[PDB]
Amino acid sequence: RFVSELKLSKSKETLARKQTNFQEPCELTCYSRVEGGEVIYDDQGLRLFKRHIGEEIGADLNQGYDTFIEKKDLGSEGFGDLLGSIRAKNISLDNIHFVTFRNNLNKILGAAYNRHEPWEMGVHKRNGTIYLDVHKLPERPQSDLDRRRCYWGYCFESLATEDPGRAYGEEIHHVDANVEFCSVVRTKLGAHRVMMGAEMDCCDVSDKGKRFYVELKTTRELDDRTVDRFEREKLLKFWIQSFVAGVPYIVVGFRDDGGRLVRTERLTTRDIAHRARLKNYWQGGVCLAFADEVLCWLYGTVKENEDYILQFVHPFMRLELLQAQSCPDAITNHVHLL
Repeated sequence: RFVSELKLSKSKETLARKQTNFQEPCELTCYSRVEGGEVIYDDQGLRLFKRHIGEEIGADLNQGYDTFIEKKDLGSEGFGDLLGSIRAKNISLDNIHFVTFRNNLNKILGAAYNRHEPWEMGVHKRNGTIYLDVHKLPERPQSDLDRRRCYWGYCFESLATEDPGRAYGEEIHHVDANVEFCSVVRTKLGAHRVMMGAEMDCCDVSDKGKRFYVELKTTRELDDRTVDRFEREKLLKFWIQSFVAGVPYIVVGFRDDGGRLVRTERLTTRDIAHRARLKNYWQGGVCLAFADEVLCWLYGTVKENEDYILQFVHPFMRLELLQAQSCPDAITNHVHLL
């Protein structure tokens, strides 16, 4: 059942000196999951950023919690939508090395520094393309308080975006976490071409007419006991996620323990990595060099028509590739339709 491992052997100093090519990400298509659950291969669902979000300081992020519609775990069925959109737009996978939700790339890049948060994904090579399938590890069921905390983030996204149907002084209500927009993005890390689905929070448009995505995050306001993890861990995760999909801006809402919005930051993805490198908190290049080793190892080791699990678990000294017992139907069906 153990197939191969990759040891976190190289020092960061090794990797920090290493230059890794990364193709500027390019959107090829997109899709929207609308209320009720229908997926449409267009941008209906893409929200516009509210530039004056900074004027909403004091907002109660609890507003509308009692009419919130919580998100459904769809699994590899959700991956079927991404794959469907790729087929529909005539994006050729013939020489694409990896196809995945962005979530799995976040995990691979993050493993250069992450030594506490385990993960697993499915690995399924078909017709020369490795499909990475998100796996959720077993977790205790969420309490209402946990749900309320997650809702504060959804509430912030609604506050930070334009809604033409929202009347003057109208509160946020009937937020539905099942409505989402996904960008299907092309890139290449080192020698390996990648197609990914990236869930995008909203967009804005430049003075010169260019559309770009903005990521919207919510987190607890900082204190002496939490600031280190924010600088070293949270901001690294935010940078990874935006960088790999070519997202240039991240707007962060800071909330208190009651759910009131107390502060906002409008960050530039490039600037986050710049500050971190100067402070020697972390280096983006280390993540890219590490990820390049991972993808090389996978493409070198993963067999055509096989099913594996790739995991990163305690003690976080190696990635482990294990033999798996099945393949998601979303993937099988996609391959048949090709």
